[PDB]
Amino acid sequence: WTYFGPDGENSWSKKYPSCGGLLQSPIDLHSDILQYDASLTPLEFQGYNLSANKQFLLTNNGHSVKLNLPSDMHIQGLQSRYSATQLHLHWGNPNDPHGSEHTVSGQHFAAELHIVHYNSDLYPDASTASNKSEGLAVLAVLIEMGSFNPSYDKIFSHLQHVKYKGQEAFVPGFNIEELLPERTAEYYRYRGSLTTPPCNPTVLWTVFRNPVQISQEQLLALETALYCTHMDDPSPREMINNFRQVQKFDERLVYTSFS
Amino acid sequence: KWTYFGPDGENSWSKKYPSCGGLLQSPIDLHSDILQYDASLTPLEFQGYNLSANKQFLLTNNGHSVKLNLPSDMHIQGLQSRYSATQLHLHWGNPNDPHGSEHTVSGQHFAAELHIVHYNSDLYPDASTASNKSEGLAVLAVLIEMGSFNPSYDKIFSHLQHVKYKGQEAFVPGFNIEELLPERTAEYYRYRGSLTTPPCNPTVLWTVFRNPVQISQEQLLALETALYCTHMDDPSPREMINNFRQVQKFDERLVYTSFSQ
Ligand SMILES: NS(=O)(=O)c1cccc(C(=O)CSc2ncccn2)c1
Ligand SMILES: NS(=O)(=O)c1cccc(C(=O)CSc2ncccn2)c1
Ligand SMILES: [Zn+2]
Ligand SMILES: [Zn+2]
Repeated sequence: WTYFGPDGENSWSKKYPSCGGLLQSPIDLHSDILQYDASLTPLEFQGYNLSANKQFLLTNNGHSVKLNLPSDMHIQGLQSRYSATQLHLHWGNPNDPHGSEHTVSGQHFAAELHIVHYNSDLYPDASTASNKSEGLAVLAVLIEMGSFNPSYDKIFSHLQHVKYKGQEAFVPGFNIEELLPERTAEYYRYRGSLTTPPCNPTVLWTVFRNPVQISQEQLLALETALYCTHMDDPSPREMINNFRQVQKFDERLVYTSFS
Repeated sequence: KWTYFGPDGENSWSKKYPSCGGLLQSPIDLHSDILQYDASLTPLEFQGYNLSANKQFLLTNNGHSVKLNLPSDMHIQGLQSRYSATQLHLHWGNPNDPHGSEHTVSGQHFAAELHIVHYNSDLYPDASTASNKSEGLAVLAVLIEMGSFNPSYDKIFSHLQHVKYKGQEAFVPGFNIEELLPERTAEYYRYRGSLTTPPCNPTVLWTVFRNPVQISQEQLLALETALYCTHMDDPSPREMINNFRQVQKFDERLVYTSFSQ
């Protein structure tokens, strides 16, 4: 599967039936579908300050760049405890640097970070959790152009060692909480899916209301570093526009922690 | 069959209609990064749009939209070939989210969208043979927003409660179709794309007018609530709502504009 051409997103449903099933993400966050829920409590991020003496595997999986995260990282504030598994990014392209997955009032942001967690009270690991009830919880951070961000540079500075699919490098531990915005207590919450194949309708989404900033140069670096193909592919393809279009969202509601 | 909701909705069109997964797909979001002014883009001329009030035209609930048949003497001039009218129809949302245009502008969905469909009659016999052939189709798009009552749109809308179910027809006396067009029709977006409905043929030259028209809250609600996708006999009716396609990726391409910004 890809994001462009014949095996692009309108064809995902052929090999991956859930990509044309229920609860699909991402969506456009707009007033007609929002409802304040005063019961939603702020999340607490535990174990996110990773030891500088430990290291963490960065991988180009052919679709994005992922960081592996340890199952001792947890979020509190959902009904079950959810432990971390990986984080990754979605982005656009230099001529159109508007590649977030979720939109707000129809507007794309430059990019989007996802911090993926699985239900560790119910399930032993992420792979088992991925296609089961209540299995996954993703945190989403919207990214715009702004000031240089030292914390996102903790990922971006390694990008030239993972240029082709399958390549790996280690990244020393850093504080994952520095990737999060201001006032995390304000967010949108809804039931949805993976935004790539296999598109399992098994995800609890929390999209923070406030965006972070990365510089133009950091954004351009991310847009131009990577390839979807293996180092010996005779038809190389750049890793750009790796985001899904927003999905229909009807007779259903997104809940907000802010009124 | 195909729908806009459930197992047969738009993510699964590609399974029965392989062009829906192919190149050049519409609709799109019209936004600054992909727009460029083209000064060679001249006004279209609308000929035979003033339909005979002594003639009647067939309006049809086809299970996916409400469609008005148009005569072959109606046409657009100004493109390389003459394109002759075949039909017009609409796309809308629903009363809880009344934002069902197909094209969007700077991420803005309008309330609804009118399409006036033409075929290249210099090169081909009729619309169905023009359909899957190169530069076979041209479509005019009007973006609709909620506001003032519109007498000309009501020439169509006043029939809606008499075509509520699939297969039903009414007769509409001729009126001036140019009166469905917005102000300053010389200002438009232009690009190569596809039919927005299966079989999604990548054969459409698009013209989307810059300026929206308005219809009243009452007219928009009648459009959103009058009609069903299913036959009159159906024990389980399905409402004809949300009959618009999501915007499509549009990468390394350009939409040209006849107005400058
Ligand atoms: N963009 S996303 O966070 O919804 C996303 C898409 C696909 C996989 C993931 C994961 O974190 C791994 S869960 C998984 N991976 C492969 C196959 C099945 N599930 C996240
Ligand atoms: N929404 S649209 O203007 O792009 C559109 C949708 C569906 C059909 C049509 C036509 O009538 C073109 S002729 C045709 N109709 C159905 C199938 C194939 N060709 C136009
Ligand atoms: Zn993701
Ligand atoms: Zn149409």
